[PDB]
Amino acid sequence: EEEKRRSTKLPSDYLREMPSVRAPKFDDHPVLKTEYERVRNKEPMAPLDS
Amino acid sequence: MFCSISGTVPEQGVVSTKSGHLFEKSLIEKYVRETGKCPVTGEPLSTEDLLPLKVNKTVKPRTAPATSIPGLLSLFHDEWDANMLELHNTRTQLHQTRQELSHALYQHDAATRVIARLLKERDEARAALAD
Amino acid sequence: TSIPGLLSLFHDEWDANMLELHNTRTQLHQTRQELSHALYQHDAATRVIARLLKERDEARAALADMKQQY
Amino acid sequence: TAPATSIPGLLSLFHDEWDANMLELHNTRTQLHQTRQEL
Repeated sequence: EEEKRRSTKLPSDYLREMPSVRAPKFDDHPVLKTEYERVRNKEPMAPLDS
Repeated sequence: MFCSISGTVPEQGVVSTKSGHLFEKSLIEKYVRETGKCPVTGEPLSTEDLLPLKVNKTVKPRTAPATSIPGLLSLFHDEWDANMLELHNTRTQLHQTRQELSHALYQHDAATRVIARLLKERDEARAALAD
Repeated sequence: TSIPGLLSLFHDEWDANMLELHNTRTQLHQTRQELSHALYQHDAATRVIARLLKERDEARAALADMKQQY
Repeated sequence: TAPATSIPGLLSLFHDEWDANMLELHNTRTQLHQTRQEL
């Protein structure tokens, strides 16, 4: 714990040195583009035409 | 049985000759030309090396409601729902697992520094007792 | 186009969603290997400093008996 | 070119022309047996 206290570059977000976790690669399909833009909001698609 | 990348039984079953990994045909062709490598490891691969493992998969059994054009497309619907419903959760699991990994790495660095310090402590302790 | 095109583009978009999902799984496998390093390594480092502090207090008791003598 | 309504509208158009073809089944069958009767 005291090792931590005065640690040199205490990040606890040291993922900065971790590789860049990139954006979801569908810049050539708008399909999955809008898919993710909605899906992260989890607002579901309505069931089909009941 | 499943294409390693796919996870469900391939309907165009293909292993690459060089690898030992059985693949989805369209998908792994896209992937070999998409990075130039074997997506199981990163090994360099070419598109013909694919071997058409075809023993006629035709076993996929119609389920009870799925046996229907209205049913098959409704399960098509909730299927794509679930495919993205898994992918996004894997995106955030990557993020939190990655964050945890970063925290662990920082903790490990702190531990190494303490071990380096405490070792100087013990080494000088013993050299002193030698007097 | 209508049905062959619809199914072709559906096959494509599932292909693309799954290439993204395997990007997720591949980075995840790298990360869980990083974990199997890190957490176990910190356990091991706790072990290291435990060994080294026992060594410290052992040399301390050695010098303590030493100067108890004299 | 495909709808940017991607799974919502892709599914709605999937269903729309699926059932258009299923309707082209019915009317064609209907005139078929109509003509069978007339014959």
